[PDB]
Formats: sequence, C-alpha cells, structure tokens
Amino acid sequence: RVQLAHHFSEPEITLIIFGVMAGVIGTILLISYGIRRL
Amino acid sequence: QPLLVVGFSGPLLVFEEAFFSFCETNGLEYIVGRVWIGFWLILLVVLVVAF
Amino acid sequence: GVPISILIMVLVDFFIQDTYTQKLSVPDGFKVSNSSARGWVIHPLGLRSE
Ligand SMILES: CC(C)CCC[C@@H](C)[C@H]1CC[C@H]2[C@@H]3CC=C4C[C@@H](O)CC[C@]4(C)[C@H]3CC[C@]12C
Repeated sequence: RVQLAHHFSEPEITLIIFGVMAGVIGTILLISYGIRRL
Repeated sequence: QPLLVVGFSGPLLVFEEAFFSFCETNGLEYIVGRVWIGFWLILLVVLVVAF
Repeated sequence: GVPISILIMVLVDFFIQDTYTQKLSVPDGFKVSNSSARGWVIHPLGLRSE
C-alpha cells in the first residue's frame, strides 16, 4: 500500500542493526576474555 | 539432530496473542515489534551459544 | 500403516458424495496474508507510523 518514508532503506538499516549488534557481541566477548585471566 | 521437526506451537500462539493484545492497546505496530523481538533474540542466542 | 489408513479413509469420504466433511484449505498462491497491511520485507522503523 502506502509506506511511511524513512531516511534509511530496509537493507541499509538492517546492515546498521547487525553491525551494532556484532559490535556489542564483540565487546562482550572481549570483556569476558578480560575476566578469568587477572 | 535432523530428526527434530521445527514448527509452530501452542505457547508461541499464546505469545503472539499477547503481543497483539499489547500492540493494539498501545497503538503500536504488531509486526515491527516482532522484527525487534527477533533482532534481540539473535543477540540472546549468540551470547548463550558463545558461553 | 498411516499412509494406508489415510488412503483407505480418504476414499471412504470421496465415494460419499452427498454428505459434507471439512477438507484441508490452503491459500491460493504465494502471497502475504493481508496485502493491505504489510509486504514481504518489513521496515524495522515501522509501516505506517514511526
Ligand atoms: C539486540 C538488538 C535489538 C540491538 C539493540 C538495539 C539498540 C541498542 C540499537 C541497535 C541499532 C539502533 C538503531 C539503528 C538505526 C536507527 C535509525 C535512526 O533513524 C534512529 C535510531 C535507530 C532506530 C537506532 C536506535 C538504537 C538501536 C535500535
């Protein structure tokens, strides 16, 4: 039908969401690797 | 374990009932909220499988 | 055994033309269930409202 306009398209926006997701995941893995060592 | 059959179930139906009853009350989008219950579930499953 | 049970009985209600029994109903084609609500790919920021 009629779709509300967005600055980001669907593929661009899911790319950004998955990138922020993977960044959070990697930060958590790095933090957990920091613990159990010192 | 390929012998498992993956399909819809009763508790999932009940959850979708609750999600519609919540999105209609708050004037929200029922399917966009689902697109965020999935974007968060990917985080949850990746963290659980990782540890 | 199960495929034979279904075949034998599918035939029993097929050859009974007059009475009416509910059959399996499947959609017409590979389309979304409500074309007036959503499409195939769905925007994370919303369809009608932000
Ligand atoms: C686990 C998943 C859900 C990540 C967590 C979501 C949070 C942390 C982040 C991830 C991606 C982010 C979104 C990415 C893109 C946009 C579009 C922009 O015009 C407004 C902000 C908005 C809507 C962001 C809001 C915050 C956001 C939703």
